[PDB]
Amino acid sequence: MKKGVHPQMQWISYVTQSGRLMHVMMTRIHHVGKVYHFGAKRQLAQSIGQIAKFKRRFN
Amino acid sequence: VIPPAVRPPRLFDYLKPYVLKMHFTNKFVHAQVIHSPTATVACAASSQEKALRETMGVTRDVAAASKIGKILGERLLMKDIPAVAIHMKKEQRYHGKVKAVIDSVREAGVKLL
Amino acid sequence: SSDKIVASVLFERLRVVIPKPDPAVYAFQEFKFNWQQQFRRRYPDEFLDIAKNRAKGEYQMDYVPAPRITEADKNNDRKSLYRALDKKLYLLIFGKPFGATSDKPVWHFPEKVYDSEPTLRKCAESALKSVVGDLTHTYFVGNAPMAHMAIQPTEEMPDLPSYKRFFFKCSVVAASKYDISNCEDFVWVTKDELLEFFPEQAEFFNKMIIS
Amino acid sequence: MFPLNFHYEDVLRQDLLLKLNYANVMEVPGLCEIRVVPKAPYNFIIKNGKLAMEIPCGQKFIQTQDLARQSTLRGHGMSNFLVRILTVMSLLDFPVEIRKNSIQFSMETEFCEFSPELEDHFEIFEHIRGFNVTIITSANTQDETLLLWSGFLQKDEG
Amino acid sequence: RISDEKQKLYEQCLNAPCPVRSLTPKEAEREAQREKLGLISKDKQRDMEIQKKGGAAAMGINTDEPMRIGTAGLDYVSLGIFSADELVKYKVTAEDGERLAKENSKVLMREHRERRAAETVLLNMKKAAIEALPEKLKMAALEPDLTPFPANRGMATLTPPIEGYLEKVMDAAKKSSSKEKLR
RNA sequence: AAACCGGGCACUACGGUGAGACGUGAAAACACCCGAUCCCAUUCCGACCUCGAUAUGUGGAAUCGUCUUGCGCCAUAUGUACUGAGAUUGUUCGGGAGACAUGGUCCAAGCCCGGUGA
Ligand SMILES: [Mg+2]
Repeated sequence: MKKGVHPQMQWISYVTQSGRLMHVMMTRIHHVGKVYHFGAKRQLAQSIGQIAKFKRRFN
Repeated sequence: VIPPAVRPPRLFDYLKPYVLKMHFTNKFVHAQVIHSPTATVACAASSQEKALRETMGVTRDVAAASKIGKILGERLLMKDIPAVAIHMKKEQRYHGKVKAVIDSVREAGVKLL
Repeated sequence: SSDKIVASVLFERLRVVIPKPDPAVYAFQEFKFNWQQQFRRRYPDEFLDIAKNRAKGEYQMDYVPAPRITEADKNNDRKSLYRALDKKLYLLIFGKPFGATSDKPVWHFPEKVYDSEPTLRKCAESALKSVVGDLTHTYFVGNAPMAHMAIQPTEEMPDLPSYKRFFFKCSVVAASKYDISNCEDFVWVTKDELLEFFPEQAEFFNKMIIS
Repeated sequence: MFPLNFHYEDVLRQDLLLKLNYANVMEVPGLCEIRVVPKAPYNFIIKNGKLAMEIPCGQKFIQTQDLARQSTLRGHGMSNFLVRILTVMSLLDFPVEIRKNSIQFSMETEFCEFSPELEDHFEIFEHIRGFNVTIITSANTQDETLLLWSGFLQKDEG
Repeated sequence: RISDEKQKLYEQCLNAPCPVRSLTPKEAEREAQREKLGLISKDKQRDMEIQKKGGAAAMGINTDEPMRIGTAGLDYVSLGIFSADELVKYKVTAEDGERLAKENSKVLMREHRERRAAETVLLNMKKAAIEALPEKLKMAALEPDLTPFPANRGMATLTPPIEGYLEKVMDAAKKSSSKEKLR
């Protein structure tokens, strides 16, 4: 790595969905390091079929 | 591309028969002075030698190569070779261990041709 | 003639947490980060004020991490998949193995004598099935045995027939509790505790289990 | 010390020895480099395109003759980048493609939308098509690469 | 649209200064010759502007107080991986740097050699185990395993999982995904 | 001490340069496996090179061997083309390819340092 050429780095903390802590490096864009929690934001989308749409009405 | 075979430097006016060749491994350092007409080893100094591999701790680094260069320069000056001509291989530049050996020989007092 | 080979299973729980690093390694990593910070571009405070303008107070919830030392560790509670987090745990049962030195129970791994299966693989999943009931939270690795032990008669014991024992490897996927049957007793022990329980096979299991 | 390479050395190497036929312990595939290259139609001029590459990579890119931009990541920087992308991978179902010895991933703006550290300063990454991320492995077989990626992609959901 | 003041900020970020300006000795002599002639480059002007308002310490660099790995209150001592007595003390200098690098190289080399030797013994023993089998039982066990790894096996990290966390997150996710969203 | 083995220089296309299969790391040697703090490397990156580290792991990449072989290279035909001198309007005397065909990939071998032998 050359000198005077790359951005500065910073340490931030990750918390997994089970509460596990993990330390990583990241390009310094904040004053102090933070802790980011991960959720279950999977956001899976489903669409109903035509026979399902028919049965939702005419039964 | 196909790399062509290396030739020794061209004869111009005078012979200059003593050629200094260096070699470095993972464990030791070696330096040789070759007499070109007879294809023999006029002089040698290496950290693999029986009288040298126990008198120094580290046998592989820049300090070891500098000590080997100093020993080789004093051996050449007592075997009466006042000047040597340096040969550099395919990947050697004037840097690090090569630089240490050359500067140690020059400070020992051998002229460089 | 030479037959009645047995398939045993090595049931493991992997490490939950990372072991303690070497202090020299930790010191060098910290020093390397702090030294390399000197020669790198420092972003302006107007650029960091984009995130400083996004400074706010929510319903504050403070995060407290779980301790690496567990109540099972400090109470020496065996039969638990919550103790010895930074090491590996291995399943040992208590009962009668195929060896018939005596009637008395002795610690051993789950196993089965091979009769008609295509694979000792298929023998070993049945051998683990007969112990833990079901095979949903397990992962068997490899179609080949990780080690073998050939038992021959010696001068003190000429009665048992010659037989081989082949070890296969299986891992806990997600469960922290199991219904262990077809045995008197069970335990979750480490490599060193396994060597303490087995004085006679320590040389073999030291090479077979990687610490 | 670090979770990703520690997990590789302690869990995946033994199981990859046991699962396949190997003559030596040096024949096990590993992890070489990560190559990130921006998607084709872009501006070459705006500072957003340069900053939106410098920020998630952590190192300066190369701009060759201005028609090509590239960053290559090796070592602990590559490990930090990989453990970031594998953690943010668990919030969606991003598709990847397994080649003969490497993994291809598509770094869209919908990735940095879900990156929790890049929720702020999002106007840098807005109006950017995205990047192409390459993960080079020392794998002889596409099935070795598939096994290695299935080992590395872990979550606590399911 | 796209603010030109915002782009003027981003060019400052891309040309951001450094706490200490390192010069190759082939460039330091060019700088000294320029200073003899009386010419000041713009980067040297920015450096002297830095040094008349402070310096390396003004941008959070200290040699006596190193910045620890991790965020505030979540360092290795706070988590309990290390005690405060088994931490090696140093400063941010080159003299500590050589010694720390050499010790790190020795320790990492020995650990790597131990892991490779253990794997070699295990592989040799597996190769010996496959050859003491009957014929069809051996041809069955020469087949490579190509079943992918389970996605539900965990990965090691610095903290064991909280007991009342994962099920809570699942319950919140299913309470959100309950009912249907209006179109 | 005289043989053998490893490294460097020197000799060389029958000694070159590719491909395949089988092996080999001698208590020694070579290389890899590990790291990027100073030197150096990168118009980004320890990829290449460089600098440090390795009571013993591996010969997966290279390096050493053994055979099979493909181009080359060396040696040699038989015949023809062509050609020097000479006019029986070339009836004589000389030279002799290319492409085919046949075989080989030899023999000999110097200096220094280290190890086993001693
Ligand atoms: Mg001919």
